[PDB]
Amino acid sequence: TVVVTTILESPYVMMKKNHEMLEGNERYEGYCVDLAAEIAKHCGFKYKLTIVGDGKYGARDADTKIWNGMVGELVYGKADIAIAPLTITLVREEVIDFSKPFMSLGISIMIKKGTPIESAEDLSKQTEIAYGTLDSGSTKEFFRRSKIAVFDKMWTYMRSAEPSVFVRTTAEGVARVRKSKGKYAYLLESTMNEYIEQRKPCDTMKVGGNLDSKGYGIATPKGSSLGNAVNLAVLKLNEQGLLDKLKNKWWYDKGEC
Repeated sequence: TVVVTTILESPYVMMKKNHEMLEGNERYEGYCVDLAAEIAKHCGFKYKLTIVGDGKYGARDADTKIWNGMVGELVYGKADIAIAPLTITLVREEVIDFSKPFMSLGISIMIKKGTPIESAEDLSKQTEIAYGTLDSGSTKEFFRRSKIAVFDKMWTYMRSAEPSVFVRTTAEGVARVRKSKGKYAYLLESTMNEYIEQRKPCDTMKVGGNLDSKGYGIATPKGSSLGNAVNLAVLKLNEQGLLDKLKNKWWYDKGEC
């Protein structure tokens, strides 16, 4: 039985309230739960859905040289495959294999409805409305390393802004937009932005084009017997229009706005 590691992140994987009365993969619901089923069916394997032990995605601690999250669970043999909103990156790709992307995404802007901002350039041009990113991670690093004039102006502002514009968690950045009366705009992944845009109170809005391009891929260890088949299944699902049906289902058909 293939051990699938994944993470509790809405709308990808969610516990079904009455989960104790249920068993196996039946305790979970979400985009990645439906995805796991399509992939297992098309790869010819039976599987068990497990939630990553430390609730993390996958990062190598520079001091201990130890991978945490779903990446660590693959690299240390705790799970066979990771089917979750796991971004395809160069550091992760050096220790594990990724399938072709099953979903695209990129840095975007979240505003509370009514704030006069339509782009990153609009943000870069003013001071009334504060803006920031998660306190540690790719989005913060993106701005820190950017050579693009607008994104550099944005970095010069954010690193020195007081009170701090950086937030400890994604939930805080979202709550901060909602509670700041339009004086705070949040920089996060487009997938999370558009998901929140379809959740009550329906007071948030995604604006502007994406600042970069990333993708979530399915992960397997180097030399995995699963690697080849899962990659072909991802391509086949996209071509049959299934990934789009799946995203629409979990983001819009189940929308509240």
